[PDB]
Amino acid sequence: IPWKVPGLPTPIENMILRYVKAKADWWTNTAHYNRERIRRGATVDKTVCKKNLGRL
Amino acid sequence: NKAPAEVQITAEQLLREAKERELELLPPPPQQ
Amino acid sequence: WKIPPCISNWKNAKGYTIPLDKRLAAVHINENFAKLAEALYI
Amino acid sequence: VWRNTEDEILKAAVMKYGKNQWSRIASLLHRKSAKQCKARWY
Amino acid sequence: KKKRKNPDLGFSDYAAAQLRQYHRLTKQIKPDMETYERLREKHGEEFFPTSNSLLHGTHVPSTEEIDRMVIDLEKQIEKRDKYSRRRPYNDDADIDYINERNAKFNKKAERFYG
RNA sequence: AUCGCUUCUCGGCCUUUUGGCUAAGAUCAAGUGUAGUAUCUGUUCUUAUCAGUUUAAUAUCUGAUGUCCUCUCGAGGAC
Repeated sequence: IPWKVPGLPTPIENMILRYVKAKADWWTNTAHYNRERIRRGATVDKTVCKKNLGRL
Repeated sequence: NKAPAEVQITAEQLLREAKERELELLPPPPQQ
Repeated sequence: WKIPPCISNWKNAKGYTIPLDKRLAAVHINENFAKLAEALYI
Repeated sequence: VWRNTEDEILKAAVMKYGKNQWSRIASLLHRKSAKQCKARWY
Repeated sequence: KKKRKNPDLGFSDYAAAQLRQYHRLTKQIKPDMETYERLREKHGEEFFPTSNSLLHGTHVPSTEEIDRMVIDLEKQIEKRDKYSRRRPYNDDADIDYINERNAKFNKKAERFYG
């Protein structure tokens, strides 16, 4: 969703955009990593299979 | 008897009924 | 420096009513579609 | 079909719960599923 | 005859309101030059101490004095108690608020989403 | 004009108020037969006698609603 709050000082908006990009990088790098593990066969954990299908 | 009603049951009426159902505020701790 | 409050569409922790309007607020078309579609009709 | 009582419940339900909890709202209503409530809203 | 006015503005810092209040209270006070001269002829040069200059252990106050400051305390306390003027419980307008916390949250939302 | 008290009105605070996270955390919602009573609900009633039917009495039901002139069911009169 395109997120835009009506009157919110810019320094705050830049802080938030910066930190959401931090968490997004972390989230999708974890998705890449777990997908390689699942593809080649290393983990059988059953919460990672479902978490990863939802991420992708 | 199915027949067109008179005024209506518009939402604000529901919100006002629920707000006036105000029983969860309850009675004050009794002074003794 | 005043900070607007957040009204989320997912969390309503305290169960509060907010009117539809304030709940709500918080497209391009190229010009080559015309040339394609009319070339097809012709 | 849809009856004015029901969609007047739906306006208030959306006003309270938010625009993303369709299963809650669907539970407020007898004989409606969350798919139909969401459709009627949109 | 005399004339002046002072308009209210933004609370900008707590310091501004504090200062206004001090101005008012200061203007009120009226000092007795009698007691001043009486206190003066006893101590003389001690009257005019720099930050670092002079020293006498403690000045012990007659109770009657202490009552003055206590009374002013109670007055300022009351005046401060009245800081927020409440708007009377008006049911006349449409109610889309479940409780008073919700009613006030809806009011804050009204002031930020026009 | 000034001081104080009271009444109403308005502005400003009103953060003093939306416990954190994930795979929106996940998921989903399946019954009588007969009549009949009562209660709600909706509704419907000035028109003038009299005859009858009827009924404890009403009611209901049925049946018509003084002649002559005349002017506009209406009116002044010979009656």
